[PDB]
Amino acid sequence: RTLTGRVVSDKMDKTVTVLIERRVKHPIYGKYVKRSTKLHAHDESNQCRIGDLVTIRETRPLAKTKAWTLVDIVER
Amino acid sequence: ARYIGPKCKLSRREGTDLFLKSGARALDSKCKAENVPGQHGQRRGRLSDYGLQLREKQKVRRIYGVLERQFRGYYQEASRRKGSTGENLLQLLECRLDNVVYRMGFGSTRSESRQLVSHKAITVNGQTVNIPSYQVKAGDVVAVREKSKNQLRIAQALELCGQRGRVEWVEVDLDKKAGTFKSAPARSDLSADINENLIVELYSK
Amino acid sequence: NTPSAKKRAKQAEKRRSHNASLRSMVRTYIKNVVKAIDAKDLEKAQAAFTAAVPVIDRMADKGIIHKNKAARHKSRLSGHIKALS
Amino acid sequence: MVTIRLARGGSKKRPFYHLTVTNSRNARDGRFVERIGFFNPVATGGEVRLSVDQERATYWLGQGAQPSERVAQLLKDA
RNA sequence: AACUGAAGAGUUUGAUCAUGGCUCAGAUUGAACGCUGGCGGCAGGCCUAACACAUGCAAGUCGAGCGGAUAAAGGGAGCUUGCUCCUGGAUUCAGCGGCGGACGGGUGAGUAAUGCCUAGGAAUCUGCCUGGUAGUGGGGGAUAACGUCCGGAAACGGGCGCUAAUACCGCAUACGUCCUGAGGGAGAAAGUGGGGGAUCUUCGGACCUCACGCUAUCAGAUGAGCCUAGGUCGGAUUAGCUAGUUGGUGGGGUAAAGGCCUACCAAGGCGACGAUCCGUAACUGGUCUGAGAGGAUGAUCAGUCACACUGGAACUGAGACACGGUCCAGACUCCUACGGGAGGCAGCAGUGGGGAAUAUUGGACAAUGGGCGAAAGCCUGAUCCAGCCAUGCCGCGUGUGUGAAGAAGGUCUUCGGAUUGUAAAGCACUUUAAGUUGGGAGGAAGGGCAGUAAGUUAAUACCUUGCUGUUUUGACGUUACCAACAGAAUAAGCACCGGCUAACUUCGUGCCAGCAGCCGCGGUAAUACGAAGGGUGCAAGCGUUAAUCGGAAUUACUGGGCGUAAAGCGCGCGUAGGUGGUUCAGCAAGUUGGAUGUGAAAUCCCCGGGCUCAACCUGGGAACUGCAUCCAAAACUACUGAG
Repeated sequence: RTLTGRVVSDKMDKTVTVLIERRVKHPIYGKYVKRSTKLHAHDESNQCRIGDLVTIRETRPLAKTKAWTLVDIVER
Repeated sequence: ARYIGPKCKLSRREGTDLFLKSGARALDSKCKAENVPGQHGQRRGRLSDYGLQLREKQKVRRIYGVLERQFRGYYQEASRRKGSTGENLLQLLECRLDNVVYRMGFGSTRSESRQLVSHKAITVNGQTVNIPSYQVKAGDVVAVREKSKNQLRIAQALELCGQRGRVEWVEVDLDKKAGTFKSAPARSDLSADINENLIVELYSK
Repeated sequence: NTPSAKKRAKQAEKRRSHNASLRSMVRTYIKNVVKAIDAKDLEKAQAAFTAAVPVIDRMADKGIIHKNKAARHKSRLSGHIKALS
Repeated sequence: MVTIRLARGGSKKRPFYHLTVTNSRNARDGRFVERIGFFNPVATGGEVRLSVDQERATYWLGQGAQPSERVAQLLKDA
């Protein structure tokens, strides 16, 4: 289990925010829409930029509404 | 619920022989089957298109003696089985016990065979059956109970088997009165006056 | 009612009063250590820590506090004595 | 505890039991862990009275399943 | 084992084609009502006031935990038929304790969310069960009962005096446990019962053995608590919402991660992919229609959640913030000596009330199950069974044959007849169900007692286990089922008949009364109103009303439209978003194929098997369209690199 998204926020302290896109299909009209997903990955070293491409995985909860962490930065 | 009442009058509307009266005396002498019953037995003209399908369904339903709650129950078991619901609807009416007593020839009417079953006088596998709905299988040795083998209702009816012949899927023994249902009938021993393509179409709409 | 619920009613205060004595005694031997930390006392808290470890653990196998709760005070209070060195 | 006991299915005056393994504090007709056989007292003709499977009964009875009074004999008479 | 069905009609007009509404034919319900009414199987029965409740009963059990008081048989003596006392003691239960009342039964008020489904994972707990491992050493102080005093209308409360335990508390020891930094430090226990070779001794006892119980701990199952991701009704004439609010740090707190809590720090967080707010509603496996796609809907059965007169709150405990527990506040009934008390049928019956509308103050513990004791036994309004109600599905009767002078009798008529009609009558047979009499299984596994053989042992003493023998047990119950007797006797309605639509003529009535699902009939000849004959549909039922889905290609994904029938913004530019010319190369996110884990059981479907058949019950398979993890393929789309 390993996801991938891009960063939109650096405002908080040791906390980053990703967007994970997703193509689900519509159940009756047979068309693939795009619907988003927005998590709070636990940053660890205050070193990611707005516009990166990072990789997350799931741990036990660290604060509330923050259970995902940072694996590694893939590309700028 | 049976049908108790006049019995030429059913044969007199549909306009056929229909084999309801018992003896071989005469059709259209006890009956006078020339006309539609009732007062206005002379006026006729243009059976409706729905009325033709109901007239075919009511004909088959009065040869055998079912009612419609039972008759639609046979129609469900026809559409369950594989292929040719018209033929399957007939072969569930042939395997019924009151028909096979009539085919062996243990009665004059078909309604007489219903009464001989109903008074426990008929056995199927060596044990008593008194239900006029028992679906018999291939190879069931229908025999007559020994307490009533001396009834003249059965003895006289075997001379009424002379105007019938054997239907060539049974065999009857005129000494011990123990018939044997050999196999299922085919779609050649049944008369072509009944139609398997009007009753099926009636139960759609 | 029953003559059996009125027995479990009388048998509740005989344990409520009995457990409260065994429960509050634990907390007095812990507040003696914590009030001795705040005055920056190295050997005063060390004497209170010694004669309060047997009081907590003897009240643990009686079944008053749970055995994982007694495992929690002993870890943290050691972490404040090594911070006075 | 877990236990091996008998359910009850069928009409009036014609029972048909089921060897189930259940937690003990459940209903008769309620939930169960799994089912292993049946028991038909009024079996006649081509019907089979006892139909226990010895594989899962080897498995559960080695892990503290606790049988009933009738099941004390139905596993015995195999 | 794998498996198939799709119908139209009437109505806008002098008439026609089209667009478009409306209405009917179908299958269904926890149904209600009207007319009528023989039977048996299998089912179901407060959908409204979660509105109040008279009276019965629904969770107790252990004397192989310990006091105490009842004291049998019997051992008796004595005295003269009976008492006296004595001796043992079997019973028996108010009290302390161990367990259990957190399971089983009930109801749908609340909640638009992580409640409930599906897929995952990590930070924990778990009495009774199973497998192990190490034990089960000694000691003390109180307490109810019972005494006795005092107070209270009671419901009860208070004091002094006495005794016991597997109650309670120190002390001793301890891994294979906790904390610690290695080093070191800390913590437990309970005994009763059956026997007995030897020996100490009052085999009071020690003693050995067995059964049981208890204390640490690891593992397994079982149950439980948490977190993530997704899906989850209508309203945009609801567009901004939020300061433990959103993160960080330090400290607390809980079995367990966390603003769970607190102190400072920082100014964030969510929102048009619909936040917030309003309105309603318990969800799910499934049921009902449909050819299918879908559409409605969550009665009985099963899983999960939420409540127990209203609002709070914790204790006890393995596990409750507890339906027959505790405390408080309130409302409402009742008691009282006026001081004070008592109670909670959304357990099974039942009453009142509401309403179109919904059942007996039953029978038992025999079965399956639970609780305690394993020693039998004891409790059980959950269960298993009966009673009531055409409330539904499935089955069977209400006779069968012969019989034309074609009888009366009825209705109609061109007056000739036709029709009711072989239908009756007459004649010959038959007796299921109901009635009556006799017979009669299966649901029964055990328990007691006795005997015997195995292994426990120091002692085949006890006890456990095979087996033998003997004895005992059913609410249902007059059982299903079988035989005999009576005699055709015991047993048919309901709507409709102008068109859709199967089936028709006379008589009253005359724009009156009346009919009606739509078209619409009735003004003096009505096949439409009211009757009478006749006839057609269904039957132990038939009709109307209410309510869903079909037909409706009438919200059109499968499957429609926009020149004039309703329907193209007055025209531009443009953000989010949707779609992408052409060559290679890469990649594998879509896509196809396969494997594994899952998708509870039931239900539906297929092949069988049992009840005289069927409904009903039941074995094996398919299916549950899903989601996740792996393996491969590379045409097309996406992404990447070059043109």
